[PDB]
Amino acid sequence: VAYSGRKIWPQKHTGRARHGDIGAPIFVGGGVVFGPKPRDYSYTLPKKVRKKGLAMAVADRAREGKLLLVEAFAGVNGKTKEFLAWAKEAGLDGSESVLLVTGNELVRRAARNLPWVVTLAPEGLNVYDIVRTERLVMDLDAWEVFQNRIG
Amino acid sequence: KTYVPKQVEPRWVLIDAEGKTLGRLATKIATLLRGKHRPDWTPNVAMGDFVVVVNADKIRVTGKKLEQKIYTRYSGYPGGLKKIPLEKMLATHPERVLEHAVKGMLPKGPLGRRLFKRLKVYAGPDHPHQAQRPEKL
Amino acid sequence: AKHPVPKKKTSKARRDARRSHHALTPPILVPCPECKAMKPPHTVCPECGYYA
Amino acid sequence: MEAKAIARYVRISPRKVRLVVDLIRGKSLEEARNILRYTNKRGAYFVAKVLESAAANAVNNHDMLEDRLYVKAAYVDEGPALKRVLPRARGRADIIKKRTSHITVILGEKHG
Amino acid sequence: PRAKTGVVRRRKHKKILKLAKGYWGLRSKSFRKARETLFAAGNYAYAHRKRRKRDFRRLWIVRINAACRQHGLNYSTFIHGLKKAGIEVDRKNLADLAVREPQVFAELVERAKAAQG
RNA sequence: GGUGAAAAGAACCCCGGGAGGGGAGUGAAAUAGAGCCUGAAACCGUGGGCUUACAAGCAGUCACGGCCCCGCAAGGGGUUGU
RNA sequence: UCGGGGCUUAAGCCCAGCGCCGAAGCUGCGGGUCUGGGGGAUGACCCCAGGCGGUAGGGGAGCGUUCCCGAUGCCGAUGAAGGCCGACCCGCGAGGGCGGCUGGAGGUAAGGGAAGUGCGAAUGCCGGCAUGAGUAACGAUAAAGAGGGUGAGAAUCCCUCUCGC
RNA sequence: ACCGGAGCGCUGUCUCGGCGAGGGACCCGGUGAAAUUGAACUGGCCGUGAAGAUGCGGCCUACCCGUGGCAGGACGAAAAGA
RNA sequence: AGCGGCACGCGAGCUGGGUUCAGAACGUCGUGAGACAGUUCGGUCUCUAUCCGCCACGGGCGCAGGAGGCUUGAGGGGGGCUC
Ligand SMILES: [Mg+2]
Ligand SMILES: [Mg+2]
Ligand SMILES: [Mg+2]
Ligand SMILES: [Mg+2]
Ligand SMILES: [Mg+2]
Ligand SMILES: [Mg+2]
Ligand SMILES: [Mg+2]
Ligand SMILES: [Mg+2]
Ligand SMILES: [Mg+2]
Ligand SMILES: [Mg+2]
Ligand SMILES: [Mg+2]
Ligand SMILES: [Mg+2]
Ligand SMILES: [Mg+2]
Ligand SMILES: [Mg+2]
Ligand SMILES: [Mg+2]
Ligand SMILES: [Mg+2]
Ligand SMILES: [Mg+2]
Ligand SMILES: [Mg+2]
Ligand SMILES: [Mg+2]
Ligand SMILES: [Mg+2]
Ligand SMILES: [Mg+2]
Ligand SMILES: [Mg+2]
Ligand SMILES: [Mg+2]
Ligand SMILES: [Mg+2]
Ligand SMILES: [Mg+2]
Ligand SMILES: [Mg+2]
Ligand SMILES: [Mg+2]
Ligand SMILES: [Mg+2]
Ligand SMILES: [Mg+2]
Ligand SMILES: [Mg+2]
Ligand SMILES: [Mg+2]
Ligand SMILES: [Mg+2]
Ligand SMILES: [Mg+2]
Ligand SMILES: [Mg+2]
Ligand SMILES: [Mg+2]
Ligand SMILES: [Mg+2]
Ligand SMILES: [Mg+2]
Ligand SMILES: [Mg+2]
Ligand SMILES: [Mg+2]
Ligand SMILES: [Mg+2]
Ligand SMILES: [Mg+2]
Ligand SMILES: [Mg+2]
Ligand SMILES: [Mg+2]
Ligand SMILES: [Mg+2]
Ligand SMILES: [Mg+2]
Ligand SMILES: [Mg+2]
Ligand SMILES: [Mg+2]
Ligand SMILES: [Mg+2]
Ligand SMILES: [Mg+2]
Ligand SMILES: [Mg+2]
Ligand SMILES: [Mg+2]
Ligand SMILES: [Mg+2]
Ligand SMILES: [Mg+2]
Ligand SMILES: [Mg+2]
Ligand SMILES: [Mg+2]
Ligand SMILES: [Mg+2]
Ligand SMILES: [Mg+2]
Ligand SMILES: [Mg+2]
Ligand SMILES: [Mg+2]
Ligand SMILES: [Mg+2]
Ligand SMILES: [Mg+2]
Ligand SMILES: [Mg+2]
Ligand SMILES: [Mg+2]
Ligand SMILES: [Mg+2]
Ligand SMILES: [Mg+2]
Ligand SMILES: [Mg+2]
Ligand SMILES: [Mg+2]
Ligand SMILES: [Mg+2]
Ligand SMILES: [Mg+2]
Ligand SMILES: [Mg+2]
Ligand SMILES: [Mg+2]
Ligand SMILES: [Mg+2]
Ligand SMILES: [Mg+2]
Ligand SMILES: [Mg+2]
Ligand SMILES: [Mg+2]
Ligand SMILES: [Mg+2]
Ligand SMILES: [Mg+2]
Ligand SMILES: [Mg+2]
Ligand SMILES: [Mg+2]
Ligand SMILES: [Mg+2]
Ligand SMILES: [Mg+2]
Ligand SMILES: [Mg+2]
Ligand SMILES: [Mg+2]
Ligand SMILES: [Mg+2]
Ligand SMILES: [Mg+2]
Ligand SMILES: [Mg+2]
Ligand SMILES: [Mg+2]
Ligand SMILES: [Mg+2]
Ligand SMILES: [Mg+2]
Ligand SMILES: [Mg+2]
Ligand SMILES: [Mg+2]
Ligand SMILES: [Mg+2]
Ligand SMILES: [Mg+2]
Ligand SMILES: [Mg+2]
Ligand SMILES: [Mg+2]
Ligand SMILES: [Mg+2]
Ligand SMILES: [Mg+2]
Ligand SMILES: [Mg+2]
Ligand SMILES: [Mg+2]
Ligand SMILES: [Mg+2]
Ligand SMILES: [Mg+2]
Ligand SMILES: [Mg+2]
Ligand SMILES: [Mg+2]
Ligand SMILES: [Mg+2]
Ligand SMILES: [Mg+2]
Ligand SMILES: [Mg+2]
Ligand SMILES: [Mg+2]
Ligand SMILES: [Mg+2]
Ligand SMILES: [Mg+2]
Ligand SMILES: [Mg+2]
Repeated sequence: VAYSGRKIWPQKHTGRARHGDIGAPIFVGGGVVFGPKPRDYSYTLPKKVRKKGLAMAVADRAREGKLLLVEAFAGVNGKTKEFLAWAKEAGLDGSESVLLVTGNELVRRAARNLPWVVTLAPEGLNVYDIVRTERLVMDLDAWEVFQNRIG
Repeated sequence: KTYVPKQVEPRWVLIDAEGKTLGRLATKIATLLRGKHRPDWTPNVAMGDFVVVVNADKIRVTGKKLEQKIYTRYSGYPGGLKKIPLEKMLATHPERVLEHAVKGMLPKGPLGRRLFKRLKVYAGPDHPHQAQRPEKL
Repeated sequence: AKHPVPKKKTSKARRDARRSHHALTPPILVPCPECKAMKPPHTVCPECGYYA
Repeated sequence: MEAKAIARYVRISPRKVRLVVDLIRGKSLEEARNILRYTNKRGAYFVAKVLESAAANAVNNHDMLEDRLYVKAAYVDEGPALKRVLPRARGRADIIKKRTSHITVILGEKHG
Repeated sequence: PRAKTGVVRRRKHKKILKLAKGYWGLRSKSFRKARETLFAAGNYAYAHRKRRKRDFRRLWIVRINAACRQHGLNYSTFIHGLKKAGIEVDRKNLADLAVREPQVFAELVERAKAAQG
């Protein structure tokens, strides 16, 4: 805090209380006590758990029935309306949130802006995002790489 | 839920005095100033009978109390302590000696003081023959 | 300050009580015989005057 | 009915103007005009001045008759105080509050 | 994330000043004077709830013994009588009978008299 | 640090030396009227209810009684005499 | 002054006896909590018995405050947060609901996460307002008085005369 | 203008105090502080209690509120005992 | 020409000669700085009373018709000496 160090007043026969400098947290404006400083919040979760979780998430959404593999992305050509058309055919009426995983950059560009869609690269597959969404749907090139990380 | 009396009615009473032992008599008088004998006893209202004593100038008392027993009396001033013996009380104001007892036997509060007012002591008798007067013993 | 000083804040009760005799009283007045208005007795007042 | 008037921020301690106000609460308008006229207090002047204004409003804004209006109620409230320093012996300094007042008078028709 | 005092303290104070309404002077306006007063208030009541039992344990006894002696006998005997006869009734309070319903008291008197002797 | 969506910042009349008010007027709102959102507490005041000038106190609690107020009622709220 | 009054074949002392009063102790009636045993295939819940003063201190279970996920969500102008009131409802409690008034644009469930998280005291820090109190004081005991004038207003400003330093 | 003893002169220093003057104090009008302050509905005696009580016990006394004065108490204020 | 109590009564009543700060000196002790129930001269004592108490003086109400004047003395207080 930006104040001086001078002892505000003599502390003897002054009659006032007893003090050092304005900086002392008893003074308003003074320094904060055990207030927060910047810190690192990350920690190294054991890899074998990073795997199990990923698998278990994909599994949970499969035992549930919601998982769906595909390849027939005729709705290529990055244009929301196209993917929107392909969606209906595939029964993705936009009734439920979807985690669309695919290597395809264009299909990504297409589905991106839909509020009920969560586009995502295959390497990016992760527990949180799966669980967030109500349904997993991914291209087979992706289900090869997920099957690769663990399977 | 317990009973609570209404506006009663002052039963008066007439007590003798001659031959009665000062304190002994004083007890009975007090218990009459409060209810305590009236089964509708109510400690916060005052409804004990009115009492009227007569010939108080004749009260008995044991021992040598007439010379032994002395009444003190403090005035605010220094040395203001007066020592009046029983002999002199009766010799002068005699109804006084009966009061200094019963009053000393009544409760202390504001009600207690009201009760004292319900007491009428004379050396006579020849008390004011108002109305009720059922002599007792 | 030096030596004596109040031992306790005065209560708003005791304070107002002290002030029980502070109230004012209306001026004593009488209708002046000449004019219609009011004057303090035994005194002359403007918008009027006196006899000799 | 009733007609009020209020003089706010009058440089004068409320404790002191209040005495004059208490002096005419509920009295006739003619009675007050006289009372305040011969009351010996700085406060009277102010309380009178607000009293007069309360009348004009009554008449020139609310029809009510001068010949028969009185002080239904009145009171003074304390407004913000001007604080000033004051040098004192041995260098100490005191603040002194030059207080202030909001004076209010409310009038009403005599009877009906 | 800083959590300033916000409303919390005011509400807790306000909540006690309610409790302390009607108390003399500062005891009902100042939070601190209030809390202090309420402290004792709670204890005074709790102790007086135990008291109220005795406040009547007595009142009745007097009232009983009162009418009781009209019939020539005293409370301490009256109870010896009733308790002797096994008349566990007349839980002292119900010996308000001495007041209203006098005859029944007079009855209980004879019963207790006959029991004792 | 904060009027308001917008100055539409109150023409004009009235009391006043002025300040400040009262009407009229603007505004959804003026108790948003200009250090003007919200407006708590201490503190000061006006009115109303219960209460107090024979009374002994950490100011309360317990009981009963009176008055005032709520509800057709049993009931509840305020106050406080012993 | 034996706590007081007052007490004398006692209301004193000694010996004997029957009563009654008297605590938050014990009983009766209802309830809570924990612990143990039992029925419950059952969680829930029911029954029986027992324990439950407490400072330093150990242990357990909760309440509220700020923020994050739940939020491209949901409540909100038919009124958010906050404020004022309540004799009502739920909770053992910290609390949570509900109704009225105010307020006028935000708020954040269920379930989880993270902390600048709860104040009555530190001759604590900042601000506000009290008490003393209409009290002490108005700062050299060189000294004032009247007429006239200006002014909404004049002991206090202007002029004249008188007096003083 | 050092510190001690004595004497003469002179005196309100004293026996022993009285009167008088002025500036305050006091009353009215204007302005208007301070230290202090747990909250107060703040009596006496004799006890008692941490051993010096308005606050406990017993007893006595005491209508409610102020103004001018005195300084015995509030282990009065001031300064975390030098 | 009494002895004691009242914080060896009484400094928010006074004094401040004595004790009990800093200056200085004597005797004395200490190498010393200093030290002394040893001595000597000097040395700032704080305008405003809130409550209890006390001396006085008023305001309010009460004293179960209202008013003028005159009074009784419960209960206190003062005085109390001696050649
Ligand atoms: Mg700096
Ligand atoms: Mg330094
Ligand atoms: Mg620094
Ligand atoms: Mg120091
Ligand atoms: Mg800072
Ligand atoms: Mg999207
Ligand atoms: Mg003897
Ligand atoms: Mg009482
Ligand atoms: Mg009492
Ligand atoms: Mg905090
Ligand atoms: Mg502007
Ligand atoms: Mg206007
Ligand atoms: Mg001018
Ligand atoms: Mg204007
Ligand atoms: Mg208007
Ligand atoms: Mg409009
Ligand atoms: Mg509205
Ligand atoms: Mg309007
Ligand atoms: Mg408002
Ligand atoms: Mg507004
Ligand atoms: Mg302003
Ligand atoms: Mg403001
Ligand atoms: Mg706004
Ligand atoms: Mg307020
Ligand atoms: Mg009032
Ligand atoms: Mg009345
Ligand atoms: Mg009383
Ligand atoms: Mg007492
Ligand atoms: Mg009414
Ligand atoms: Mg009803
Ligand atoms: Mg009461
Ligand atoms: Mg005895
Ligand atoms: Mg015998
Ligand atoms: Mg079990
Ligand atoms: Mg099980
Ligand atoms: Mg136990
Ligand atoms: Mg325990
Ligand atoms: Mg431990
Ligand atoms: Mg928990
Ligand atoms: Mg949802
Ligand atoms: Mg909506
Ligand atoms: Mg709208
Ligand atoms: Mg609705
Ligand atoms: Mg609304
Ligand atoms: Mg918030
Ligand atoms: Mg229910
Ligand atoms: Mg509403
Ligand atoms: Mg609200
Ligand atoms: Mg949450
Ligand atoms: Mg301080
Ligand atoms: Mg202090
Ligand atoms: Mg202190
Ligand atoms: Mg402190
Ligand atoms: Mg400040
Ligand atoms: Mg401060
Ligand atoms: Mg003065
Ligand atoms: Mg001065
Ligand atoms: Mg003066
Ligand atoms: Mg000057
Ligand atoms: Mg002139
Ligand atoms: Mg001219
Ligand atoms: Mg004019
Ligand atoms: Mg002139
Ligand atoms: Mg001029
Ligand atoms: Mg010299
Ligand atoms: Mg000489
Ligand atoms: Mg001469
Ligand atoms: Mg002398
Ligand atoms: Mg003089
Ligand atoms: Mg002066
Ligand atoms: Mg002067
Ligand atoms: Mg003055
Ligand atoms: Mg007194
Ligand atoms: Mg003795
Ligand atoms: Mg004790
Ligand atoms: Mg004790
Ligand atoms: Mg004391
Ligand atoms: Mg006790
Ligand atoms: Mg006592
Ligand atoms: Mg007395
Ligand atoms: Mg005065
Ligand atoms: Mg004085
Ligand atoms: Mg004193
Ligand atoms: Mg003095
Ligand atoms: Mg002293
Ligand atoms: Mg120390
Ligand atoms: Mg001699
Ligand atoms: Mg001796
Ligand atoms: Mg002596
Ligand atoms: Mg001493
Ligand atoms: Mg001694
Ligand atoms: Mg001494
Ligand atoms: Mg001194
Ligand atoms: Mg001395
Ligand atoms: Mg002193
Ligand atoms: Mg000297
Ligand atoms: Mg001397
Ligand atoms: Mg000397
Ligand atoms: Mg010395
Ligand atoms: Mg020293
Ligand atoms: Mg020296
Ligand atoms: Mg010596
Ligand atoms: Mg010397
Ligand atoms: Mg001086
Ligand atoms: Mg005191
Ligand atoms: Mg005293
Ligand atoms: Mg006499
Ligand atoms: Mg005499
Ligand atoms: Mg004498
Ligand atoms: Mg004498």
